Amino acid sequence: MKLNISYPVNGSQKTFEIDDEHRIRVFFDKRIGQEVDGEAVGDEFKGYVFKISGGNDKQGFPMKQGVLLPTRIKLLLTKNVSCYRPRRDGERKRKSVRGAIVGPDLAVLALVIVKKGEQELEGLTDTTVPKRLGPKRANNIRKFFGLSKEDDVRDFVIRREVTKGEKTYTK
Amino acid sequence: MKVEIDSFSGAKIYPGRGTLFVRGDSKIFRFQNSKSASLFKQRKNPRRIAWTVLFRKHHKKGITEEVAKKRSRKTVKAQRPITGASLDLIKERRSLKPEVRKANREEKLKANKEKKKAEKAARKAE
RNA sequence: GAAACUGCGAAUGGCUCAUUAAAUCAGUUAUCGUUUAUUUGAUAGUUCCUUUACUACAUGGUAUAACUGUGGUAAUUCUAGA
RNA sequence: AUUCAUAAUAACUUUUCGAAUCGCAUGGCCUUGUGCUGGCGAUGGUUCAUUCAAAUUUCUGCCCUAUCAACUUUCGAUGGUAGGAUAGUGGCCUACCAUGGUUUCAACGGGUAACGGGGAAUAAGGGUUCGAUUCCGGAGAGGGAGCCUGAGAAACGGCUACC
RNA sequence: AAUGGAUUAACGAGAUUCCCACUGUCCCUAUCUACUAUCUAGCGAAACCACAGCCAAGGGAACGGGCUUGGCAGAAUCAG
RNA sequence: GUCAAGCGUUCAUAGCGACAUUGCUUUUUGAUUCUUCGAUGUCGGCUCUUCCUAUCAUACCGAAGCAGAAUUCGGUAAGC
RNA sequence: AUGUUACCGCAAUAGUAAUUGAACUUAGUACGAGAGGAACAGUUCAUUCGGAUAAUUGGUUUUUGCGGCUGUCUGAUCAGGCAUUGCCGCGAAGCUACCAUCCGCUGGAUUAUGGCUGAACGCCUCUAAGUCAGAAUCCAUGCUAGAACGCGGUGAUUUCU
RNA sequence: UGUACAACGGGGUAUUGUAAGCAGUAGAGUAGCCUUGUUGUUACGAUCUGCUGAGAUUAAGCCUUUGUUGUCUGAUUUGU
Repeated sequence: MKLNISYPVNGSQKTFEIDDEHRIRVFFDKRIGQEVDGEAVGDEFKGYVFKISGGNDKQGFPMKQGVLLPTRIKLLLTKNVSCYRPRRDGERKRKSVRGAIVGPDLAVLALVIVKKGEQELEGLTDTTVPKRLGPKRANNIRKFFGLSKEDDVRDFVIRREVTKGEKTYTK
Repeated sequence: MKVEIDSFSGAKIYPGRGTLFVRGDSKIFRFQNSKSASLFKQRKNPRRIAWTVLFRKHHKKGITEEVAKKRSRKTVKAQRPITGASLDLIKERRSLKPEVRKANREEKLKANKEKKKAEKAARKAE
């Protein structure tokens, strides 16, 4: 099986090809939002605790929230909802999914960390991806920094230097 | 192996124990026992049958599953820079914000500038 | 200035004549019995609601996409996760 | 021709509109302040009217058939009252009530190699026949049903199901 | 062809064929119930009876319980 | 079964085998009337066992006008 | 009935059972000009028959166990009787089903047939003496009963009778 | 006269489907009350909800018992 684990503060993410079939039998019959023990799955993950975010089973059909079963279903989905993007306004659509219970049918299980255990993880905690963008709005910058109502966000602006050739500029 | 759930009673069906039914519409039902099977053939409603899990959960009996939703009593705790602002100098200028005579003097400069602007504009208009 | 968000439009055109014999249709009336985007002409002194501190108006809050990357199906204009 | 337009009393509203939008140009007063004012626009915006529409609607008119003369009303057929729905009248639908309504001046039923019309061939006149078919109005998207989005669709080069 | 012929609606515990339903008739049998059988106490017949009661072949009135030659042969008995 | 005129492209016999002929069986049908007329319950089916083999199939083999497949003839064989 | 009684055994004799097919593979190979088209071994399955068993499923249900239903009687209720087991639904246990499941042995002598050496018949010949392999055959292994007049081994064998 | 036996009781396992009794600001409603409510009260009224996966039955050929109460020398026969 695979565990697509993520650490959201570091913004990091990695897949882990898991075996120890019984240390994933623990994951069996589990819902979304629930948090089980890193040590229980793996002493390499000793002390850690994750949260079962979701996952794709075979045939790539994701895990959807709220349905409360492991078996697959055909839902007449609509906008503002996971597992369907509408290619037109108004289009509802019947699509197949898998539900919010964990079992062998799954192939990749998506996890998020809420607490960092005692040891350190190679591709999640030792690393941290930066914030790709800076806040583009005045007050968002202003409150992000904690300056004032008048501290000139215009000069607190972000400047991201890049070189076209040798001419360089922050754009 | 796996264990499953009676359509009617909603009970674990250990392997072999029990019957299975496949309606013409390809709906696969499972029954732990001929009791459930016979009721199903009678077209009964388990939500009305009392000993069933559906009635149990519809009348809210044995409700030890749900507890509450947790809440954190704090903030995000990141007054960080925006990757192009040098957070040290950012906090330094945030602290220089009070005692605002600097921005006030810049305003006074641009203010006398607007004075002279209207003056010279009227001069050019004349 | 791609992609993407957004706004429009995608209900026109084009094709066929299966349906349908007071039905469509044609002329002829009405809406004093109704909707009408769009255009076009005009048109919002009165929005502090214990209305005195209850509230920035040289102006307020929220994502979320695109993107970064993890990716999952044999396949889908398939899609989740951070 | 109105209980019209329109105005005011008294309240209702889960609260509608009353510009936190954008490009150019930068103009004037000095109470010398980033004070105050200012233009040409685009966008959107409540109401009314307009325009392109849309839906219903009055009179008249449709081929052959009586080897089809009674038809309609159970469970709407005709009307009325009240209400619901509609964007709107109204059996459109319901509750209740009267039992009516069409018919040889051919109802109703059947058939149609029938979509209709503007028109075409053909002729002294009268006329007969054709007219799917370039324009107008209708219907449909393989048959049916349903519905979302939207001002506008019962959309099909859009969704849902069944066949 | 009133020693009646040809039809004939309805009627028939009439004879016959097929279809629908239905079904333990059947594939293929199983299970249950009461009354029996069964055992007991008590009562208590009948039919039938040359004598009796193990098979094979032989021949024989040509298909024997008996005779012949072989096989075999172990008290008394219950249910069927 | 014997014999073999002939058929079989040619060749009687791989396989068939007319005309002639020797036998077997008692599953037919006759013929007979021994037993049985002071009664042996009389067709078939159903059920159920057992037996023979003149073997349909299956086991092993031989021959062929048997390339292979398919087929035909024949042997031990009645286990199934 | 064998001296008694109990236990463990032997095993004469009799009975006997397992049967057939398909599929994949061998192989589109061999063979065949082509057309077409094999086989042994191996594997998985089934047919028929048999012998058990009841975990599962099904059936059966006087558990007259639970609940309900009708009519009627017990003043009404509660709880019950009668209805030739009143009726329905569920229904354990037990019984039971190719309607369910499990299992169904391997060695020798042989036939037919093909052969080895080998004379008679100075050759030759499977035969005459001798001899090899060989079948759903036959007999043993195995399985069933155990001679009630077949047997063996072992234990304890009565007292103030 | 004992890791003895038996009848009851208990526990478990199974079957069934939520007992009677009480209460209800539940209840189609219909009548009557008046201080005419805002749960108005009262009589009747299937049924519903809570106590209640409650109650009942459970070896008779289910399992198990630190429990309770009891039982435990009647007859006959047998010899190498």
